Amino acid sequence: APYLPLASDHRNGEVQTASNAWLEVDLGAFEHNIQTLKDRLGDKGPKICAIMKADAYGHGIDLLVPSVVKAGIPCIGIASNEEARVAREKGFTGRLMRVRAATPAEVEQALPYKMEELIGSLVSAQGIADIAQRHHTNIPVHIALNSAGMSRNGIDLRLADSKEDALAMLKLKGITPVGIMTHFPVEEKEDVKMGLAQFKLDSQWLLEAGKLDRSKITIHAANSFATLEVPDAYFDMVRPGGLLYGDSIPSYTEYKRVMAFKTQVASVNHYPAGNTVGYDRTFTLKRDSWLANLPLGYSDGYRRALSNKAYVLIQGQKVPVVGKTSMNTIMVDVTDLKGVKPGDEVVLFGRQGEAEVKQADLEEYNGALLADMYTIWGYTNPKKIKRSSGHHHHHH
Amino acid sequence: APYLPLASDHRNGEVQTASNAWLEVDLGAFEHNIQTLKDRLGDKGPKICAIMKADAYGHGIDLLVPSVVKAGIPCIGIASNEEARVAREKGFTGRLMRVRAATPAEVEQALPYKMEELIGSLVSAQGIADIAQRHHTNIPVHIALNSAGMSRNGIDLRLADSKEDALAMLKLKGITPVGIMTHFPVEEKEDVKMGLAQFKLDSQWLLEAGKLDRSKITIHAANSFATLEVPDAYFDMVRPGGLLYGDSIPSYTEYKRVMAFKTQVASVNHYPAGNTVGYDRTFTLKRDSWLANLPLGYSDGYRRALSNKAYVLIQGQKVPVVGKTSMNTIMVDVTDLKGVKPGDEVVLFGRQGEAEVKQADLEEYNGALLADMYTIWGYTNPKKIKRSSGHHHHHH
Ligand SMILES: *Cc1c(COP(=O)(O)O)cnc(C)c1O
Ligand SMILES: *Cc1c(COP(=O)(O)O)cnc(C)c1O
Ligand SMILES: [Cl-]
Ligand SMILES: [Cl-]
Ligand SMILES: [Cl-]
Ligand SMILES: [Cl-]
Ligand SMILES: [Cl-]
Ligand SMILES: [Cl-]
Ligand SMILES: [Cl-]
Ligand SMILES: [Cl-]
Ligand SMILES: [Cl-]
Ligand SMILES: [Cl-]
Ligand SMILES: [Cl-]
Ligand SMILES: [Cl-]
Ligand SMILES: [Cl-]
Ligand SMILES: [Cl-]
Ligand SMILES: [Cl-]
Ligand SMILES: [Cl-]
Ligand SMILES: [Cl-]
Ligand SMILES: [Cl-]
Ligand SMILES: [Cl-]
Ligand SMILES: [Cl-]
Ligand SMILES: [Cl-]
Ligand SMILES: [Cl-]
Ligand SMILES: [Cl-]
Ligand code: NI
Repeated sequence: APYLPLASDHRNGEVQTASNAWLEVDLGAFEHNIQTLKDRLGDKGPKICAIMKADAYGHGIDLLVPSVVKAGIPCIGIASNEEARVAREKGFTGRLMRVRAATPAEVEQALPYKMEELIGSLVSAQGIADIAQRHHTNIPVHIALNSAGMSRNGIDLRLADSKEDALAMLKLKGITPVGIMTHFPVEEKEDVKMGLAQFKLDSQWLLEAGKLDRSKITIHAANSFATLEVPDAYFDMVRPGGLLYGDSIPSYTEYKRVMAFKTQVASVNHYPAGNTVGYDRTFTLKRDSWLANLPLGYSDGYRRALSNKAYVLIQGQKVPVVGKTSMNTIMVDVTDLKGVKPGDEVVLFGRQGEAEVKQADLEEYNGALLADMYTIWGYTNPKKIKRSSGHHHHHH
Repeated sequence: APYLPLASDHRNGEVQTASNAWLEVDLGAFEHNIQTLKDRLGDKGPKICAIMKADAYGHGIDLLVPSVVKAGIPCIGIASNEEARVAREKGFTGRLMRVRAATPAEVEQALPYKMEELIGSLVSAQGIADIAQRHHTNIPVHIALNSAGMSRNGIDLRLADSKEDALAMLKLKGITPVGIMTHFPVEEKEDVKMGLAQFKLDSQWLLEAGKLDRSKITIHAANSFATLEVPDAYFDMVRPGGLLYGDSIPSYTEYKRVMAFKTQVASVNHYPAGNTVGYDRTFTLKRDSWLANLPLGYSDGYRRALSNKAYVLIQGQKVPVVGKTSMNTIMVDVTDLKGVKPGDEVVLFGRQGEAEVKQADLEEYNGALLADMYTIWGYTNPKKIKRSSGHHHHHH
């Protein structure tokens, strides 16, 4: 996780600034998804903790937090210290909790952000307690249980020693148990229901054996999938990430895509038949071709599988990427198109005209998952607020 | 390519700041590699243009440029406007040229950096000329020729129409041809020799047909491989990249690795045999295990592709990475180690004790050259400066 912009740095989101490639962030879609989830949960439903780790799933926590604050969302889940800093700087005053285990250095240097940590081992909890004591403060903690079987951040109560450790963790000075959680490893109802049943037993035992009061403890287990498909996993709070960005169960179409990936043509070059394109001469032109040179490569997070079948949108038509991906450049065959000029907009992910590069298309390649792609896209390219560009708006 | 730190932002490179993962950048190794190349080229050898695209190959152009300045390197090759900005801010006063085609917006907004552009088509050159004319200034340009057959940024003189366009490009008001270049698509001696032979013909034709004065033109073609293996491709100037970072032909051990990839243990959790690890339960523990939780995932540039061989270094020992990679966390089996605790340093790439994470291994696991990974490592994690002085003595 990188350094994020300082409070006074407002470069990101600006549309006029030159960018070799960029993410078009649809704030409206994000705000729609939040309200859509609210309506689903109702006014008596569980509280929402917007998960915005990895710089808001590549959408930019700096750009999205204001929407979360406006919606009165009480909780935000992040991963890095920088994400916590930005969240606070952008006006979030609710519960800020880390959704992963953190290093001692991270925990100690995150104190200024008044955030809450996640613990799943005695030694870790003891280290965090030591930090709290040395800084004469209190660190709220969520107890991660391995009820669902993720075996990542959670303590496993199937081990006798782990049960003893769990109870010991609760009594450490410097930290305060304010929540109990688990996490589902499989997006399948039967599997989730299995873990859910076990989590009810585990959380009940911890509350009882640990003598914790329910009014002081937030119980939460559900991610996007469980929130939508298994409402019995609501408990006190839900932890939706993907669905907030339109990247969850596709058939729930009410949740809209928030991000689009774009670039521009740098140059259109003319090459004779027989020529090869890119490193290692892997693609051979079967005819005199005009190739559009695009100023992004695998260092910009695009087509890191150097020889994968790929298409981009120009003039609302799908045109093929040819040759291996270079570090900073890719070539596209625009021989069938006419009037392609430098500066012409290209869509790598999203809609253009009546065409669209969909998550379904990009994931056609084995091993491809969009979540990985766009977090890296986001980290390696500037972001621009969609509605700021209104060349095609119709309000007067 | 993202926004880079502002001149007044000196967070990057600092060692004490909390980082979930980080790249250790050895300035001593970098300075050593520069001097080593100088000694190879000799006193009457070609000039060096340090290629520092992609934020200096993920090493941080903000951190390395000062070394380039002190070495007196006359030329720096970059890709993005931000890279050019940082280069100038860090004290570089030499030739600053872009090694890829750029968009009209990029070219126009790069004027303050007094850099030089790359052109391979008349239409793109006319656009750049229009920009220069509007700003009542001049834009130095390097003519990219497709002599070596990369078919990326260069104009192909085997086409009669391209030859005419090339001559027209030279006479455009607002731009001045100050260089002629090509680029080798294959790291093979014969292929390079074929390309440079054709480049000699093409460059000489352009000089003659264009009636250019040789004293104002820099001819350059060679990347790291060509520079080391094919001295016939020296010409006026060479464009070494990987070589400077210790990422070139392994046999040339005189060039030292500049970067290492590290993290720390966040928690060591106890899980019983039969348990599965990570999403989709892709790994099953076949024994009672202690797993080290590391606070980085694929959003931090770590392999997401399944692997039954991937490993990291802890206590100077290879330990296997188990389960599918999550967005922000990975798990490592430290069952065979004693006393692993939070804060313990982990090597993701580099050396630890007598152990090492080999580049060839990671390239196998990811299915791509290491640069595909470490440029992303750099964009998604903080840098911490290392100094190995030296390299040098003083005895005062
Ligand atoms: C990322 C994550 C989530 C959100 O998962 P989604 O599938 O995107 O909804 C929830 N809880 C934890 C602990 C996570 O790491
Ligand atoms: C990046 C690049 C180089 C440097 O390549 P290395 O293999 O890292 O030495 C040289 N020339 C051009 C045009 C490049 O784009
Ligand atoms: Cl709510
Ligand atoms: Cl809450
Ligand atoms: Cl978990
Ligand atoms: Cl007990
Ligand atoms: Cl299902
Ligand atoms: Cl249910
Ligand atoms: Cl479905
Ligand atoms: Cl992609
Ligand atoms: Cl269109
Ligand atoms: Cl408008
Ligand atoms: Cl507008
Ligand atoms: Cl920054
Ligand atoms: Cl030199
Ligand atoms: Cl200068
Ligand atoms: Cl502009
Ligand atoms: Cl000049
Ligand atoms: Cl080229
Ligand atoms: Cl000659
Ligand atoms: Cl030779
Ligand atoms: Cl890796
Ligand atoms: Cl060691
Ligand atoms: Cl191993
Ligand atoms: Cl022991
Ligand atoms: Ni408008």
